[PDB]
Amino acid sequence: MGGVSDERLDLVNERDEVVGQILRTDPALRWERVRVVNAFLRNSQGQLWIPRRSPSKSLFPNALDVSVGGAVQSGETYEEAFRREAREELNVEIDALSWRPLASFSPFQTTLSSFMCVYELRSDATPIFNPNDISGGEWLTPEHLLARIAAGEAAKGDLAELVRRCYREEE
Repeated sequence: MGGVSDERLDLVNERDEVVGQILRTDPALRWERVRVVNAFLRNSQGQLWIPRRSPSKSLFPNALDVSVGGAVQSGETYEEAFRREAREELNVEIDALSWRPLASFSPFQTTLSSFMCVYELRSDATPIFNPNDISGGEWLTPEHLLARIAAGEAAKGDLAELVRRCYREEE
C-alpha cells in the first residue's frame, strides 16, 4: 500500500518481514543515536566548502559542520545512502571522481546531532533543501578555513591540531 517517498526507514526482521515502519518526519523515534551520512566536499586543491555562519537562533556552540549531510534509507548500506545523496547533488554517484572515509563523527570530540560518518568527496556541488543538518555552508579557501577554526569557532585545541596535522602533515 504505497511506494517510494522522501526517504523512509523500513525495519525488517531479516528476510522481508517488516517489523516496523518509521518515517524521518515521524517524531515517534528518538533522534540522538541514529545513523547519518556526513562528508566534506573539497576540490581544485584549495576549494573547501563548509558552513561559516554562526547560529543566532539556537544557543549552542560547535567546532565545525560537514558539507554534505543526509539520512540513510532504511539503514544497512552507508554506501547506497551517500551514493544517492552525491547523485542528487551532481550525479557524482561516488564512483566517478573519488571518495574516502576521512573518519567518524559521533563519540564526543565532534559533538553532533546523531551518529554520522565523515567521508571526503572530491567535487564542488551545492547541497539541497536540508536546514536540519546543514542548509549549506560556503566555499572558503585553505587559509580562511584554518584561519577561521583558529580564530574562534570552537574548532581549536586538539581539534584544530588534529586537522592541521592530518591535512597539511601526513601523520
